[PDB]
Amino acid sequence: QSMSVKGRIYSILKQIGSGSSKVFQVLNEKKQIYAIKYVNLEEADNQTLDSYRNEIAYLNKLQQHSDKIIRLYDYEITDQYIYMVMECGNIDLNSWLKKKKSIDPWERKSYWKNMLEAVHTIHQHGIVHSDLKPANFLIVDGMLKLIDFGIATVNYMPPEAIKDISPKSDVWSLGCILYYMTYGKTPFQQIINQISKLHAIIDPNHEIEFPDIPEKDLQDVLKCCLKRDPKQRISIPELLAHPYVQIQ
Ligand SMILES: CN(C)C(=O)c1ccc(Nc2cc3c(cn2)cc(-c2cnn(C)c2)n3C(=O)OC(C)(C)C)c(Cl)c1
Repeated sequence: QSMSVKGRIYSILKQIGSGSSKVFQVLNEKKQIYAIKYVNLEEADNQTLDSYRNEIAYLNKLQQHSDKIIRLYDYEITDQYIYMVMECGNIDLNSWLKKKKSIDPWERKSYWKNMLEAVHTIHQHGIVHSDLKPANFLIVDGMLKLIDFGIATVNYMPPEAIKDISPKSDVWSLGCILYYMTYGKTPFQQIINQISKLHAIIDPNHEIEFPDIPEKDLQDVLKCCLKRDPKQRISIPELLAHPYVQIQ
């Protein structure tokens, strides 16, 4: 029905998502829209508690560094609950890609720069996500914004994570997300048996297909991102200077 976060009252309009936490589309006293995430802490161990405090801390610090990280306006933390007041975005990248059959080569490129800016910011603060998927990015006024940092599907899993993990592990993952926006399928979507899928990702003999596309610069980015040897894989600062990201 309604909720209070640091003196301010908010009215629920819809529930966006939901284990111990629930996300809502809310309204303040000035009828301004936000997204409040309520976390129930009643049955949470110290390890869980610290992980939650660590993502809020990072979310707080990184606000000041990039507009490609979701706005955290305010928050209320007690022993029983967490209330996080954030900006409301239109739709997450995953749901957006499920609905949208095709993708505009310009909208894709714009969303790509956004993902690199967001993931580059977290790298600059010693964070490696490791579990990057489209469900982690949000569309906020024609801009992709990173929703979480991995502190609190297997098609996006880097080969090095399975062989046993660095900022290059997030490169593989982003590379898979762009491969999806380019080819409508992730590189190992064709394999259903999850065990066999994990083998294909780490097997260098399993030569990933890259069909001929009109955007030669885009095909190159995907080849550079999806190199099984992390030492051979392209970095984010290099990706940021690629002709695909920088040229019209
Ligand atoms: C399929 N879905 C549920 C949608 O079409 C959809 C997706 C996203 C939407 N907006 C939205 C979702 C949001 C936020 C802000 N706006 C903030 C968050 C959030 C939670 N934790 N952290 C660190 C950020 N958030 C969120 O978690 O969204 C999902 C439930 C979709 C994953 C809205 Cl209003 C609808």
